[PDB]
Amino acid sequence: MNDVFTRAIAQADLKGSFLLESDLDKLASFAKEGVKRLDAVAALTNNAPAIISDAAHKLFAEQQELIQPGGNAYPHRRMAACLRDMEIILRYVSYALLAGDASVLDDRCLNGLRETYNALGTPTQSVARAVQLMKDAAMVHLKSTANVTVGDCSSLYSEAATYFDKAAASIA
Amino acid sequence: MNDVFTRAIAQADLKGSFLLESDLDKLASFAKEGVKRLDAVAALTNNAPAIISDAAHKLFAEQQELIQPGGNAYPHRRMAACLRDMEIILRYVSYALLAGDASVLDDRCLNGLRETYNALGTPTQSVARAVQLMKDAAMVHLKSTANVTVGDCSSLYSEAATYFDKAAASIA
Amino acid sequence: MNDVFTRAIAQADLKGSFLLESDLDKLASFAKEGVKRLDAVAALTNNAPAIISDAAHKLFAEQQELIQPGGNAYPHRRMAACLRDMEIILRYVSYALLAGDASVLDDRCLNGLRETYNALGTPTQSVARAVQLMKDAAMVHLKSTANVTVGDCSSLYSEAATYFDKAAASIA
Amino acid sequence: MNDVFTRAIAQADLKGSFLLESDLDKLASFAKEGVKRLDAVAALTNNAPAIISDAAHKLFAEQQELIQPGGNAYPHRRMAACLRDMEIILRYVSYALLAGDASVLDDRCLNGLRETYNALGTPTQSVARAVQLMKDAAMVHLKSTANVTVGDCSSLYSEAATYFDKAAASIA
Amino acid sequence: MNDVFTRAIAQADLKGSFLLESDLDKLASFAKEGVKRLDAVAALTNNAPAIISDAAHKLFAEQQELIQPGGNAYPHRRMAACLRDMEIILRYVSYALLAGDASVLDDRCLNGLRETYNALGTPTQSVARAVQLMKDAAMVHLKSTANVTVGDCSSLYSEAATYFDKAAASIA
Amino acid sequence: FLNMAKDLTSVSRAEWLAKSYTQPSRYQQTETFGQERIGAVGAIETPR
Amino acid sequence: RIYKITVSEAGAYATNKHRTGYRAPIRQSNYTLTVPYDRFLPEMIRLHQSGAKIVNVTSV
Amino acid sequence: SRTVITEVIATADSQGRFLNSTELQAAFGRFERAVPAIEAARALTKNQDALVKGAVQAVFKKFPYVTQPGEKGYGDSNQAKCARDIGYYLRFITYSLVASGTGPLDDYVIAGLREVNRAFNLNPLWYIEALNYIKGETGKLLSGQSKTEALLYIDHAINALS
Amino acid sequence: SRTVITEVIATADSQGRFLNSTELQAAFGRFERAVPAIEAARALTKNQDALVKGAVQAVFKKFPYVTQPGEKGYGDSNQAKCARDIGYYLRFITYSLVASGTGPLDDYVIAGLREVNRAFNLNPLWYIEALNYIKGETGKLLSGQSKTEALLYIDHAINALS
Amino acid sequence: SRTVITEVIATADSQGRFLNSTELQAAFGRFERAVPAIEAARALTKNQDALVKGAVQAVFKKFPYVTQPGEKGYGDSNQAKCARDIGYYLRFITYSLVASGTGPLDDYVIAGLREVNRAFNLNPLWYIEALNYIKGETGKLLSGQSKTEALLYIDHAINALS
Amino acid sequence: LDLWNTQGYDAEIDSYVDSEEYLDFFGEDTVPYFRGFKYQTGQSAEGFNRLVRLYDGWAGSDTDRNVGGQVARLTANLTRGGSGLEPFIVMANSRR
Ligand SMILES: CCC1=C(C)/C(=C/C2=NC(=C\c3[nH]c(/C=C4\NC(=O)[C@H](C)[C@H]4CC)c(C)c3CCC(=O)O)/C(CCC(=O)O)=C2C)NC1=O
Ligand SMILES: CCC1=C(C)/C(=C/C2=NC(=C\c3[nH]c(/C=C4\NC(=O)[C@H](C)[C@H]4CC)c(C)c3CCC(=O)O)/C(CCC(=O)O)=C2C)NC1=O
Ligand SMILES: CCC1=C(C)/C(=C/C2=NC(=C\c3[nH]c(/C=C4\NC(=O)[C@H](C)[C@H]4CC)c(C)c3CCC(=O)O)/C(CCC(=O)O)=C2C)NC1=O
Ligand SMILES: CCC1=C(C)/C(=C/C2=NC(=C\c3[nH]c(/C=C4\NC(=O)[C@H](C)[C@H]4CC)c(C)c3CCC(=O)O)/C(CCC(=O)O)=C2C)NC1=O
Ligand SMILES: CCC1=C(C)/C(=C/C2=NC(=C\c3[nH]c(/C=C4\NC(=O)[C@H](C)[C@H]4CC)c(C)c3CCC(=O)O)/C(CCC(=O)O)=C2C)NC1=O
Ligand SMILES: CCC1=C(C)/C(=C/C2=NC(=C\c3[nH]c(/C=C4\NC(=O)[C@H](C)[C@H]4CC)c(C)c3CCC(=O)O)/C(CCC(=O)O)=C2C)NC1=O
Ligand SMILES: CCC1=C(C)/C(=C/C2=NC(=C\c3[nH]c(/C=C4\NC(=O)[C@H](C)[C@H]4CC)c(C)c3CCC(=O)O)/C(CCC(=O)O)=C2C)NC1=O
Ligand SMILES: CCC1=C(C)/C(=C/C2=NC(=C\c3[nH]c(/C=C4\NC(=O)[C@H](C)[C@H]4CC)c(C)c3CCC(=O)O)/C(CCC(=O)O)=C2C)NC1=O
Ligand SMILES: CCC1=C(C)/C(=C/C2=NC(=C\c3[nH]c(/C=C4\NC(=O)[C@H](C)[C@H]4CC)c(C)c3CCC(=O)O)/C(CCC(=O)O)=C2C)NC1=O
Ligand SMILES: CCC1=C(C)/C(=C/C2=NC(=C\c3[nH]c(/C=C4\NC(=O)[C@H](C)[C@H]4CC)c(C)c3CCC(=O)O)/C(CCC(=O)O)=C2C)NC1=O
Ligand SMILES: CCC1=C(C)/C(=C/C2=NC(=C\c3[nH]c(/C=C4\NC(=O)[C@H](C)[C@H]4CC)c(C)c3CCC(=O)O)/C(CCC(=O)O)=C2C)NC1=O
Repeated sequence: MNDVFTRAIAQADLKGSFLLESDLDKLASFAKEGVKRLDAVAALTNNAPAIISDAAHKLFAEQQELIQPGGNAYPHRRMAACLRDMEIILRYVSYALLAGDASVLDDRCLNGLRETYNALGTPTQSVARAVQLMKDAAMVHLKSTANVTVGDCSSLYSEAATYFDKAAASIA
Repeated sequence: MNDVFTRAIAQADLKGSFLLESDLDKLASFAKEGVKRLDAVAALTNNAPAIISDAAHKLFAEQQELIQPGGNAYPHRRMAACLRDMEIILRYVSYALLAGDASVLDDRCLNGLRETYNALGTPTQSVARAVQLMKDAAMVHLKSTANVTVGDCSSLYSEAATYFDKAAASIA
Repeated sequence: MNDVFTRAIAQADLKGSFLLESDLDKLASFAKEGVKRLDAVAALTNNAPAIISDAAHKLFAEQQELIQPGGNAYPHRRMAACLRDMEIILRYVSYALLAGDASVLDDRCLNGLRETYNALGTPTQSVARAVQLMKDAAMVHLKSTANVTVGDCSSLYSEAATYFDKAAASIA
Repeated sequence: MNDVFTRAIAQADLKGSFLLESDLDKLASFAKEGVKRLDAVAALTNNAPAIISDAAHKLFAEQQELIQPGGNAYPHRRMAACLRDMEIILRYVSYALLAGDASVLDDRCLNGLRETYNALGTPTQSVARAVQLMKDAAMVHLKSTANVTVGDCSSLYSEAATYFDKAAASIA
Repeated sequence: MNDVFTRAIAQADLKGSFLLESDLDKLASFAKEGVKRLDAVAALTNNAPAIISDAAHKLFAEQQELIQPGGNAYPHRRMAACLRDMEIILRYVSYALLAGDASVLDDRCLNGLRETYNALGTPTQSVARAVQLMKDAAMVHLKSTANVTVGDCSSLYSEAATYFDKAAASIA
Repeated sequence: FLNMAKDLTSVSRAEWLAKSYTQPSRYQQTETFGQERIGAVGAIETPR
Repeated sequence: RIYKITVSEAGAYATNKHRTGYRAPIRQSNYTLTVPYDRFLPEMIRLHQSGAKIVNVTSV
Repeated sequence: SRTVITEVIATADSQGRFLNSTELQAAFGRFERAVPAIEAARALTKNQDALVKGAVQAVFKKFPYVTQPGEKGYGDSNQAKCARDIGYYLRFITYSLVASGTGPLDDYVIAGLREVNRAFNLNPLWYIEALNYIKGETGKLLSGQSKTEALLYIDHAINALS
Repeated sequence: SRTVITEVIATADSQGRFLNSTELQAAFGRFERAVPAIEAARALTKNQDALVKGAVQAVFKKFPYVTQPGEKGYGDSNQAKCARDIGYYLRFITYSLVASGTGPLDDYVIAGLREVNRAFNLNPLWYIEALNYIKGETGKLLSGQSKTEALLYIDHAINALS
Repeated sequence: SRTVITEVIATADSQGRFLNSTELQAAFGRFERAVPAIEAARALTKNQDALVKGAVQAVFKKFPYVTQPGEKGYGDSNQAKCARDIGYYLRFITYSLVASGTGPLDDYVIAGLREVNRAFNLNPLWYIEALNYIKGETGKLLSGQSKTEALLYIDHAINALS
Repeated sequence: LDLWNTQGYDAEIDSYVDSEEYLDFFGEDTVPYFRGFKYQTGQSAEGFNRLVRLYDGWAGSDTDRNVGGQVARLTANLTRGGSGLEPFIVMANSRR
């Protein structure tokens, strides 16, 4: 697994050199911003069931074919698997947000997920759509100012969005 | 693993509808000749060693290439593996006869068998010949009128022939 | 796995034949010259650390790129794995020298090894170079007439050379 | 662990004789009562959550010290273990009632159940009282004649009471 | 797991001193007469089923109660277990004979056998009788002066008798 | 045809059948054939 | 906590092995296994299903 | 789905043996009592309309606190897919009757029931009330073995919901 | 021994759950079929001596060689053991009929049959031919479903011995 | 196949280590015993036809009841297969002698022996008699140690059959 | 997957090790070994092939240091149940 620090160390090792002063400065900035990062990750974690439920409601209102007999979220079992997968993906996105690196998301969650869904008959376009709805709900919660000290956290927003849309791109 | 009842339910559920009146009539008919179907399955189970032995005798008479030094069934170990395979395939045929559908046969016995034989270097033509000889030795015991009430079971004979032929066409 | 005797038996069984007088003479000669084979195997076994250290020093003198940052033996883990590989290859070559057949090498040592290195990214030219260096280091210990009854053992030198060559050829 | 028929066969073989005519008559009487027995065990398995819930309500009304902090039904973890243990006991009671033998109860849990409860320090008298409450609820649900044809089953209630008593007496 | 040499080395190491010349002479004698040891072990092995069959016939002629229903060797599987246990004892006795040390028999076969039989309900005295009967049949087969050059092997006979008697004593 | 005739008629049928049964097969398969193909000779002959 | 379960087999395990056949190498009957609390119940059920006899359980 | 036939074939396959006498006897029992089960299935399919409407009305009577605004039963769509859910339960109960095994129920409704009901905040007691009503008029619609066979599956679904 | 009710209970305890509809299914089938099975057990019990003597003579018929001096069937003790063994087989058939499951058969003859017979040089074909004798005899001696019940267990014994 | 050298290498390899003193001393024993074993194989190969004919004749003398019409020992095909089987056994005995291990026997004959003999109803006693014959004439054919090795291997085959 | 998701990694390992399969074949004292190179009762005829696919030879490993990563091998075969060419094999074994 990799976080931002460990990737930096990895390229430095590939060159065989120490870490330059600019790289150390970037890592210092990261660690300074780490408390905002923790707030973002806790917003994702704390409000997770709400995010999953909102995404599910929007997705199954948009795509009613998924919940008709013959749909891919029709019986209770397939619906449970659908909600489980959405929870899993959001959970690995929160991991990547804390780590500052999308490595765990790729290695664990999106390692072979497109071929999995293709073999299952699962519409990967709809899975990507669910990831987008989860992203929207997550941004609604992460921009919330209640119970945090106000500040600029746009870099965290953009990075969270990149994790979400990277998941959606790997799936579809 | 599907029988006729569960296959009918699966189709009815893809349609999203209750079982139709004609569907219930067909399933009631199936349950009606269930007793003759059980007679056939008992005929196959009670006479398995004779079926296998007859098939083996004819098979090794026809293809003596198989049991000479160098043949694929030559040493005691590989000959025992040959007889074991014959018993397995006959067992799955009897299962398919009981269930009324070949789903168990294809799924649990045939889907990868041919490429298993190719991987091991086993002549698939000879295995198909053995299965055909098993079909022959099984029809004779299957029609045996002794010990059971006299009646009509030509549909059952055709169904069992289809199972054996599907095994032989899959393996070959 | 086979020795020379089992290789001969396997070839005779393909003919359904007993072992010929000539082949039995070859096997008897192999057995009578077995003390020399034992001494050669003891030479490989007893001098294994010397052989591997010599080969490693020469290999990393010739190819400095293997031990730079980014090389295939850079961190301690990759160098440890390299030394393990060399020890394993020498161990199996000694097994083959005792057995008299390269079967142990093909069945175990070189079974999935080229694909292993290819998937890892190991330069197989360098592995074959290490194996050749080990061959050079091992010939000097095989040929050492100190502390052993002097005689003609050129056949054993040639056989060990061919086993090292078979390893190197399978790699590269 | 053996059924009433297998029990009778057990004594018959211990004396080595064929089954006596009186013992055969008893087994036939049991097989005649069998349908009543299936109605009884279906009553037990059918109403199990209600039986457990009522027994628990009463047991923790008559014994609050299990509910208080520092009690043995406290916290959620221990309370869930209590509910699960009543579940398992009722399951085994139904098993014994269908089997008609009492040793299928003693060889399943009661053999080590007491030693377990002494290791954990659980008050065995409370577990016995819970089983007795379960017995009362089971007789209440057993005697219900709705949706089943009417008839005497006094032997079945007696046997169920004996099995509940055996559980509550082997634990305590 | 020891032999005569390893046991002697163990005592030598407990005293902390080199092996004495008397000990060296004793072990050189043991290795010089080890040819007779190999003959005795081969005689034990080649005739193992004959020994077991003879001992079983003798034991079941004498102890007739085992065969009858309710006896320990009545159920046909229990006869199989009796035969298996006899073969295991013979195998470990031959192991100990080849080693020259009884520790391999004890530590691996006899240490728990008493408790096993007692937990089972097997009569240990009949097992000891079976071991002695095996000792008699084995003595008959080892003393067979045919097939080997005639020689004095009273030490081997005594050693085998000691192993059989010690196995019997540990069993009962 | 004279050779075929001599083999058929001149000699007894017993040794004829015996030699026909021991003729080397056209499948030239050793016992370990099939395990060498899938590469699992070692994985099978390892000691338990 | 951790609990030590002393196991015995007096014939139910024996007859199960007789039906199925010896399938891993044979072993002596009486033996003891240490089990944590989390694995305590499944191990107990497994022993009961196998026909095993537990003579005592100790808590430590 | 796991039915009598599927169960016996599975237990025969796992042990690697031909179907023995006990399994054949069980299969014969299933075949014989198909007829009451299919009669029950025909009865329930024919009466499905009044069945589902009565069940929804029973749910509303027992939980009048669900139809007010701000709650689950409020709305026309929520009504319609209440009826849709009860129709699902009825259809899978008829599937269970026809198949002479609870496999359709397990596979289609029971497998994954709790987490779905938790995710969408569906009270299982709503559905237990609906199925208890259906249980009530099964006696009105069914008789003999047919009634008990249908009751078995209705109780199984209620137990799983419990 | 593992019989129909016993297999029900073992399957239910293996999955840690109750007795469901299918297990009640099998139990009802066994309980209703007990009557032909137990009448067959009675008939086999009353005719035990005639059957065992007929089967003993059948073995001496199809294997004339076993009886000459120096062979296994020669001697009064050996033929007494023959009679006792055929009686054992018949008794376990009747036990399996009563239990309505081959559990008695499996556990009392089948388990350990092959290696015991190997050890004592008993040919399984002797007992196969004897059991074929009992099969033919009971085909006449039994009427209706009881004939099927006896013959299925006899053929299971044949399949085991073969 | 399982020989001295192959067992040595397998044990060394399973523990991931080179060949030490113990293993080389075992191989040394193999290389010494090669001489008696190889020339015992030579003597057995030379007299193969007489040995096979005598073994078949001994089988028929001990089992006269096979050769009359209707069973296994009747017919030219059956007797030819008998000669083929005894030649197989002798071939693999000589193979095992040369290889100095029961690997050829264990791998080609003994593995699967009982299942195959059961399936084709071949009595192991026939082959036991044939091998006991082979033992009788290898007693007089061979002297000193060669007799000893050939007897060890013949008896390993016998034991496997019994 | 559901087991790991709902009960964690340890319960997932315990399922393998507390399984009846493990105890039948390895049972508390023998090291696990590759069974699937022989027919196992209840096998699906693609289990042999899936093991041959998973097995890489004696000198093969399951390392996560391979160039592309540690990647799945049997997903399509598992979900599909096979190659998906069998109906066409049946068609071919008819006329042509
Ligand atoms: C136990 C887990 C844990 C958490 C949750 C945690 C959060 C945390 N947030 C902090 C402040 C802060 N938190 C935020 C982030 C918020 N501000 C904006 O509203 C954004 C919407 C949002 C980002 C997603 C900001 C901007 C600060 C001010 C400090 C700074 O900007 O460096 C601080 C510093 C002290 C303070 O000002 O309260 C901490 C320790 N620390 C922990 O150990
Ligand atoms: C122990 C488990 C069990 C078995 C095995 C079983 C078979 C069985 N099938 C029966 C009827 C029958 N069985 C057959 C089958 C035969 N007829 C043809 O000659 C074929 C050669 C052959 C089948 C291929 C037929 C045609 C009937 C009559 C159908 C009917 O009952 O209307 C009957 C007698 C019922 C009667 O006729 O009144 C039995 C006992 N029943 C069981 O409970
Ligand atoms: C404990 C392990 C063990 C070992 C190591 C062993 C080796 C061994 N080497 C021997 C002699 C010998 N050793 C050699 C081999 C040497 N000739 C050349 O110098 C080469 C450098 C080298 C071999 C590559 C030769 C040629 C003989 C003489 C035997 C002959 O020529 O036939 C002998 C027989 C002694 C004699 O000459 O009478 C043995 C037993 N035996 C064992 O049991
Ligand atoms: C395999 C056969 C079997 C046995 C031997 C068994 C008894 C049993 N009870 C246990 C715990 C327990 N059992 C209870 C029972 C409750 N305590 C009282 O208040 C109630 C009256 C009573 C209800 C019956 C409690 C509270 C615990 C938790 C003990 C603790 O953690 O402190 C445990 C340990 C659970 C674990 O560690 O995972 C077992 C094995 N259940 C079985 O299926
Ligand atoms: C498939 C599962 C199954 C069910 C649903 C079942 C109910 C059932 N009850 C029956 C009769 C009966 N059942 C009972 C038992 C009842 N008497 C009292 O009301 C008690 C509350 C209760 C038992 C504790 C009685 C007394 C009879 C009538 C006596 C008899 O027919 O033997 C019958 C026999 C009617 C027939 O088929 O011809 C059945 C099938 N049996 C089953 O195997
Ligand atoms: C492959 C396995 C193997 C065996 C079996 C084996 C036995 C063996 N027995 C031998 C002779 C002998 N064998 C025996 C055995 C005794 N004779 C009595 O009748 C006793 C009944 C019997 C005890 C069991 C004796 C006493 C000798 C002669 C010892 C001597 O040469 O001084 C010899 C030496 C013959 C020679 O070279 O001159 C050997 C090597 N060696 C082996 O490598
Ligand atoms: C280390 C080697 C080893 C040995 C030797 C050993 C002995 C042993 N003997 C057993 C049963 C048995 N052992 C016997 C044999 C005795 N009873 C008869 O009376 C005979 C006279 C006598 C034989 C000489 C019998 C009859 C049984 C079956 C007991 C039963 O099932 O009730 C069992 C239990 C079988 C099981 O749990 O599956 C063991 C473990 N166990 C081992 O791990
Ligand atoms: C396999 C069979 C199956 C069942 C049983 C099933 C239940 C089910 N009902 C749903 C909708 C729903 N269904 C209900 C139920 C009714 N609403 C109220 O009128 C009543 C009080 C109440 C019933 C008594 C409700 C409240 C929802 C809302 C879920 C949402 O808003 O997303 C949903 C969410 C999918 C959707 O948005 O339509 C499921 C999974 N789904 C299935 O595929
Ligand atoms: C409860 C189940 C059970 C069975 C089935 C069983 C078979 C059996 N029969 C035996 C004796 C025997 N049984 C026979 C039977 C032969 N007699 C000839 O007339 C016929 C050809 C043939 C019978 C068809 C013979 C010859 C023996 C003597 C075996 C010996 O040589 O010691 C023995 C040896 C133990 C003894 O009786 O002392 C066994 C194990 N044992 C059991 O405990
Ligand atoms: C190299 C390992 C190997 C061995 C040992 C072997 C023996 C062997 N011999 C066979 C045939 C046979 N073998 C015999 C032997 C009998 N002939 C009679 O004269 C005697 C009483 C007796 C010999 C002593 C008979 C009768 C058959 C024909 C059985 C049948 O087809 O029904 C068969 C059955 C398959 C076939 O017909 O070819 C095997 C497996 N096969 C092997 O692959
Ligand atoms: C559940 C469905 C299923 C089946 C049927 C199945 C068959 C199967 N047959 C195998 C080997 C074999 N199978 C055969 C049989 C063939 N060769 C003979 O010549 C005949 C022509 C023919 C039989 C009629 C042979 C000889 C082998 C040994 C191949 C070898 O290892 O060299 C193997 C490899 C493992 C082993 O040797 O036991 C499997 C898995 N596997 C399955 O999972």
